[PDB]
Amino acid sequence: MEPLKVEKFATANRGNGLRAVTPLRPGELLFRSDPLAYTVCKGSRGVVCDRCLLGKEKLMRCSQCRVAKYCSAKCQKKAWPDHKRECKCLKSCKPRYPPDSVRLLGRVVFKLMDGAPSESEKLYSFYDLESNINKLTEDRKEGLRQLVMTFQHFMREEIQDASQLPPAFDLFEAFAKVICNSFTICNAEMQEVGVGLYPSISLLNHSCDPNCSIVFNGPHLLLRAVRDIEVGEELTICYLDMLMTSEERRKQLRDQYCFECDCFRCQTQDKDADMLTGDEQVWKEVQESLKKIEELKAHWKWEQVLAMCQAIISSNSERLPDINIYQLKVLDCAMDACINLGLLEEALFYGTRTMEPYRIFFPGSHPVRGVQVMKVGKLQLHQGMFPQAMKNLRLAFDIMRVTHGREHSLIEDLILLLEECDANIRAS
Amino acid sequence: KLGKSLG
Ligand SMILES: Nc1ncnc2c1ncn2[C@@H]1O[C@H](CSCC[C@H](N)C(=O)O)[C@@H](O)[C@H]1O
Ligand SMILES: [Zn+2]
Ligand SMILES: [Zn+2]
Ligand SMILES: [Zn+2]
Repeated sequence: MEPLKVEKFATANRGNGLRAVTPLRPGELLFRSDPLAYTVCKGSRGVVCDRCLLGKEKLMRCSQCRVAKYCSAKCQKKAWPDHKRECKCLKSCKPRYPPDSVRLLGRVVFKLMDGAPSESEKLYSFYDLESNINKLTEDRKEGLRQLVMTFQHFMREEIQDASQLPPAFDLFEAFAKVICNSFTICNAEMQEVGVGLYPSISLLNHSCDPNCSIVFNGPHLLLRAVRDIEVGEELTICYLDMLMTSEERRKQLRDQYCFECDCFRCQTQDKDADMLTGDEQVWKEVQESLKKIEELKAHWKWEQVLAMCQAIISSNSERLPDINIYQLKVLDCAMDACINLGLLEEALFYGTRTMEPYRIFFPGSHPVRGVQVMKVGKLQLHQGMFPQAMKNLRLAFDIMRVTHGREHSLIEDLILLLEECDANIRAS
Repeated sequence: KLGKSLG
């Protein structure tokens, strides 16, 4: 039904890339892709369905390994192909659990042996993926070697030798490819729930100011334009969190992707000054604490996250502004924690404080901001603060119709809320 | 963190 509006091409210096073959407007869906392979990530193991990656109140463990959990038999049956070979591996590893990259690659090798050409590889295959093999530092090669051994041990029940996989496949190279090509999979409210490989989507080079963005529906990846784009214009996404200083961005791009970004934001340290508002002596502590805090959120430990956040927020109220990114991230965690713990009034407290900083650091239309605004607007609505909510709901609608698309369930809710809210306002 | 971020 739908014309393909993107194509692979060779760039001057970034290797291959993806570009528009037709003019594109904001919100326009460019690509829908299934994973070559994917898995729930460590922190969400028993929290979301192994298959559809949805959070369901109550999940059924696979009777054999008791590691994989599903929201229904339909999901358990749909997953058995992808699960067959790991089930034994997982059961035996117990009480151990392998790194995600190991479990992920474990699913990949079997997909590689399909005869049904992968829909996820229509533009680019696993074997085309960049490994950056010649640019890896010795520290990295070492860690990769370890992953290789861990794989050999983890898969030993199913694979004993190289001849049981395709001749072109190489473990060391596979892991290198995995580090720089895997996508973290997020639910609709941009919470991290998994990781996957989407080889065709892997063509997109990075920019700290991208013209496209990505949102998932379960393991399905949707790529959209968030900006007007011209024929022949390279399509880009941002590989990184938006709340990072030019220097943090440089380091992670170096360490994980073996390149330095020359985008205009990196040239000019764009917003670095705002991000670091406050005294380094103070906000350094906050940056440190964030390590533990975010590891806790990855494991959905909301009580624990709230406590750490409260101590930090309380203690800094007199000397550190909310626009400082480390402090901002602590507020964002605090809010999410309160929302999950039914502390709604208090969520509104922390949430309102992220609003202006988010508008600044998440320019334009970004799914992360769209969802933030949506949450605050809903919290407002809940507290009866109608004209405030209405303003925010309207704004979330405007952002998310572009980042999530009109057919999205979250847009459905928004419209209903805008209506209930607009009613109470013109009844006031 | 394994895998590209989304924001
Ligand atoms: N903005 C950028 N500048 C230079 N290289 C980039 C870049 N964004 C991505 N890359 C390169 O692309 C890799 C990510 S995979 C992106 C597609 C890749 N260029 C390819 O031909 O398969 C990175 O490891 C880096 O080598
Ligand atoms: Zn399911
Ligand atoms: Zn099992
Ligand atoms: Zn940049």
